[PDB]
Amino acid sequence: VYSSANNCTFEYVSQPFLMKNLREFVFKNIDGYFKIYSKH
Amino acid sequence: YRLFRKSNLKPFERDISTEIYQAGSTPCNGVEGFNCYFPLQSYGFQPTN
Repeated sequence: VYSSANNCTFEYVSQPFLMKNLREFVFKNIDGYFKIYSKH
Repeated sequence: YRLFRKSNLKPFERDISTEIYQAGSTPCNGVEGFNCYFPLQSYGFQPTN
């Protein structure tokens, strides 16, 4: 997946960590805003 | 500034590309001159303006 990228604009790195269940998300791109929901 | 790109965009959205827009009569996919045109145009900002 990590491949030949280009002129990157946005970049955020979360704090590093180390790693029967449900994991349901929601993606919403409205007026240029990306909204994420989740529940476990 | 984007020389021309189809129609109205949605609020707060950008336009960066090298797509040679064929806004002119024919659907040319060249560089410039007629029909096939560069998508971006630069302002003539001079102190004499």
